[PDB]
Amino acid sequence: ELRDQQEQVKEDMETKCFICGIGNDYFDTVPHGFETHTLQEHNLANYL
Amino acid sequence: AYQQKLLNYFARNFYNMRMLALFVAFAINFILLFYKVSVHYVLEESSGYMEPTLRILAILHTVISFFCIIGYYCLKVPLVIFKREKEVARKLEFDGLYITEQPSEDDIKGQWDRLVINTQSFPNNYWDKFVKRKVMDKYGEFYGRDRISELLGSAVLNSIDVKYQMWKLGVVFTDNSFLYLAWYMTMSVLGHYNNFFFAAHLLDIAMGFKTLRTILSSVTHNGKQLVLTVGLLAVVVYLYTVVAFNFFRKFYNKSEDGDTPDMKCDDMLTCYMFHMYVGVRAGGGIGDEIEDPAGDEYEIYRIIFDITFFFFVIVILLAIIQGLIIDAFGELRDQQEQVKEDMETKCFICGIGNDYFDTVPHGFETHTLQEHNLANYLFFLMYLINKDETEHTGQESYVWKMYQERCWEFFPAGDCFRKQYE
Amino acid sequence: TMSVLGHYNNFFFAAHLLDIAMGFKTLRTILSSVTHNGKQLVLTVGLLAVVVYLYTVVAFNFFRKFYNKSEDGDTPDMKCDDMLTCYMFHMYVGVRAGGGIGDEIEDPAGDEYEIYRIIFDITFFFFVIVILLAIIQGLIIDAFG
Amino acid sequence: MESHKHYTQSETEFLLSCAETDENETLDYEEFVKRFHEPAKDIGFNVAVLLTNLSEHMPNDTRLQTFLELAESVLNYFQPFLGRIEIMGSAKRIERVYFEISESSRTQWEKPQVKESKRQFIFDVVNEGGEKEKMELFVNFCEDTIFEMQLAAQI
Ligand SMILES: [Zn+2]
Ligand SMILES: [Zn+2]
Repeated sequence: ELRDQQEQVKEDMETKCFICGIGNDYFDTVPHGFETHTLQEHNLANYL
Repeated sequence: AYQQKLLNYFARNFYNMRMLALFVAFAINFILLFYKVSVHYVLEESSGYMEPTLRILAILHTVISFFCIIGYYCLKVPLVIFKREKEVARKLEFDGLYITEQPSEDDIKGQWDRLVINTQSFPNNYWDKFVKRKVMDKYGEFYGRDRISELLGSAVLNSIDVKYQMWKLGVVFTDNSFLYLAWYMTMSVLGHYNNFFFAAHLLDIAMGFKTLRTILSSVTHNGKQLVLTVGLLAVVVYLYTVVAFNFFRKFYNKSEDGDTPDMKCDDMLTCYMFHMYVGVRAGGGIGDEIEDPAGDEYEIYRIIFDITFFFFVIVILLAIIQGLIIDAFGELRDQQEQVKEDMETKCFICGIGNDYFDTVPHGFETHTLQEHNLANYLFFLMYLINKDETEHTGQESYVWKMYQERCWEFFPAGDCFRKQYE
Repeated sequence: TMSVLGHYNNFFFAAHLLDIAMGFKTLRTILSSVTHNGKQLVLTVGLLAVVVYLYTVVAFNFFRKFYNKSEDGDTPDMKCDDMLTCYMFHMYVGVRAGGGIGDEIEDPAGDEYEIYRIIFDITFFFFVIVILLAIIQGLIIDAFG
Repeated sequence: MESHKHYTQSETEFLLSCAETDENETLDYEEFVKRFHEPAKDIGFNVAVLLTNLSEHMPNDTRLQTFLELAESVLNYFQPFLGRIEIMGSAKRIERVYFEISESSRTQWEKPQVKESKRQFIFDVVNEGGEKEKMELFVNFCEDTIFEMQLAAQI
């Protein structure tokens, strides 16, 4: 159960965004785009 | 020239010869199993010369182990040196750490490579011979022309590079698999020195099979917590020793009935080694191998000490070891199934999905077998390396400029050919 | 033919108890937690044989004065200082003792090799009884999963 | 050539009258192949890259499909040799690229070994690979596999 928790976190950080909570097929009509979306558009540290 | 034809028999035939070394080690250790003390001596329920069969087979085994370190040096050493020269060239051309950043006293795996840039045969096994002038053109304008051009750079015996070749031997001797094969040959030689050494070549079922590796990989990837659990067992058994020394040391009589010259555990080290040698391996705790409480003053404190010994060592900690093994099996199988999911739900390169390529009847199989089909990118890269730079077409020279530039736009991001048109 | 040989001898007839395996449903869903995971189970037993062999190779060559099966040595003492008998001693006693081989052995009582003997015994206990039998049991449980 | 069922009989006379009639009734195998096959194969491959590129780029046309089923025995022979990838060719649409897969490169890729290195690589990428560094992992695998092939087809 401990390992299942530690893998559920990785799934919800590589399938949805954190803040806008969209999904992943939307930000990948751009070539290589969800990485830019969670590193420049929102990127949790910048709200901090 | 006959040396090279003899020498493409070692490298052609490395795997079968390595498996043959393992079978010969099986047969020699099987013959070794018929020893006897009398000095050591072998009997014979066999054919007439079964001590000279071992005298044959040990010589044949050392011949074959040397024969396969030759085969390894001529088969899988060019790939090690290709990966090392590849990384050194792609760290000069795009990071320039020997030109700009100067790697630290940490990472001797990189700081050793300072002795091959200065050499004069640096791109031997890398098919990219222009690394020298490419670094000179990238950095030789700001960081000085002559400095970079000076930093880069029996008669046949004095025509080879000595520094490059010493660098090559330095990289080879620091490799893992070659060091293992050298160990294997030296244990063959010490098996001629002493026939009992030859049994340590039974170690090669670990580093030589497939399903034996998929069983030992249920330990060896979960190993840090296994080591830490054994160490935690040592500390818990120590703290029980600290209790047992300081309130309980009149229950430890290994001797018969006390009339005998009685031994106790009222030193500290001997009580602790008593616990880790007897109390852990008894199965029933330590209240097995001890004098028992028979109506003493400390009977209840003794019972509580024993039962918490039994839980907190034998039930819980050995269950942590066994559950850690079983979870290692589970995590390994979960990886091997995640790979199958990401090869049957997305494409590899265009990374689309599966509901899009199945509006065509039976279409994702054609999409990952004809449209992209990972081998064809491999064959296309082999094509671009192989042609001359003048002979490229428009698309091949564009893609070739991208590949020498190392930027990787041109693989499809999310945009397969069917999606482009309509 | 085992029915006919059961007429030849009535004790043969017990081998028709083998048909609960190839004749039920939930008995097959329990034996299918072994019989599809069987190659690694066989290989784990074989690896146990090789590990116990290498322990025999140590125990023959430095330790063979601790093996007295006989009472007190005044008796006409048996040892394990052949190779096959020491190895069959290990795979018949040292694996099935539960507490390693430091159970069924003479113990170190302040000898020269006491510490080397203790290390030999405890690594016997881990690398056979904890780890390999846990590999068998974890392989069964993962077959269920 | 009559026993091997391949050739219509006027074309058997054509291949007879073609070759050499080398001084008794003889003809070379190799020096009739090399002079009626190297060039032939080359042109065939180039023409296949043309007809295929027309069919793949211009589908749903009766006339080209009629011409292609008119011309099938070259496209069948050159299917194990032509590979086609898709890239982004600087006009910011997506073009496809045709090229010439060799033979030793074709029978080298799967031998027992590289066929297993490929699934080792795929197991590495899905386990620990990312969004950004993925294709740069794939080209490091490509360059290593190509050097392994350049060895193992010269042994
Ligand atoms: Zn957001
Ligand atoms: Zn794709």
